[PDB]
Amino acid sequence: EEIRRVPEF
Amino acid sequence: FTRYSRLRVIAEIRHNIVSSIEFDRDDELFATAGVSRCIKVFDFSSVVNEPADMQCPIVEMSTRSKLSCLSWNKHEKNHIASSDYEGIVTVWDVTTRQSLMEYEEHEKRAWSVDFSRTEPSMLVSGSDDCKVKVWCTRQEASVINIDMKANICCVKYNPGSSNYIAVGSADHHIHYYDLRNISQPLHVFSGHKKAVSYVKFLSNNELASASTDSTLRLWDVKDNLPVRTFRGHTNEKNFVGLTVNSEYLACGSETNEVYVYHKEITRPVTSHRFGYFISAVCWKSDSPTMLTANSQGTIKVLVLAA
Repeated sequence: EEIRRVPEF
Repeated sequence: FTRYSRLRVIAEIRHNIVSSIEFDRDDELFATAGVSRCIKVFDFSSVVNEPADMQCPIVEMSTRSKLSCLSWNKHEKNHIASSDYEGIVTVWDVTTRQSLMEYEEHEKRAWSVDFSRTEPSMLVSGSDDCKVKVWCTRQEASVINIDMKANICCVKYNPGSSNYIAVGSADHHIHYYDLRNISQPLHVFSGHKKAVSYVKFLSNNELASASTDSTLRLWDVKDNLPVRTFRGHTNEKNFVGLTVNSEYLACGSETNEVYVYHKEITRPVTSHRFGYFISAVCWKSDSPTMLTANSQGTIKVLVLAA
């Protein structure tokens, strides 16, 4: 899923 | 530089996502935490020496929110910090199972927490709220706040001094700060093509980063220079774990494989396929033994071997 997605700025 | 060609599985705790796996101050216990809202503490020797059917945590502490990161205290053996998806940074006593401190100032998820080795009452966190917060276990309010432009994915103390932190940012850079003068970083390390998901020190002057550009990178924080780029693993999306020691880097990947690099060589020395993404890794200090965990909740103890 999305819970460990590293955010992009 | 190296005589290893493989990773041997010496123990496995069968499985969901483990966000963090970390050894205590003496490498005697380790803890896991992630989306299941439970910090579990295991005895390392028991895991290595006993059959899989007899595996069981020695402590379980339920939490209010999903966990992103753990950091054991380096002086108080039984204290461990967690950062959670509500932004709360909690220090726990694994003997009593109680929270000792609950730091609630972040306004969005906190992705990392780190206890300082040399001033062990100090801990640092970073968050999607774009703030770095430094905390002292003797005080309820944060002691230092750094307002940054972009999301903070990782913060780590230098191992030789509590005055320096590496900050890995969604802006693709590592911002290296002297906490005694936060008006500007000491240096901003550029080169990654995507967010910096982890920062870990091999030594006082050697800093490693992981990024969702499928690279690890090594940097010199004495002279402020890039040193080396490591390639071979797949990491374009998730926090997949980074752990370093005096000579080696290990990281996860989105192919469910753990990779090991020697710091002097750009391509992997070896890898191990679980079987999903690897989600957490931790060397047992400078030894060839490592803890690993994946998004299914499987934990393995691996050892580098000839």
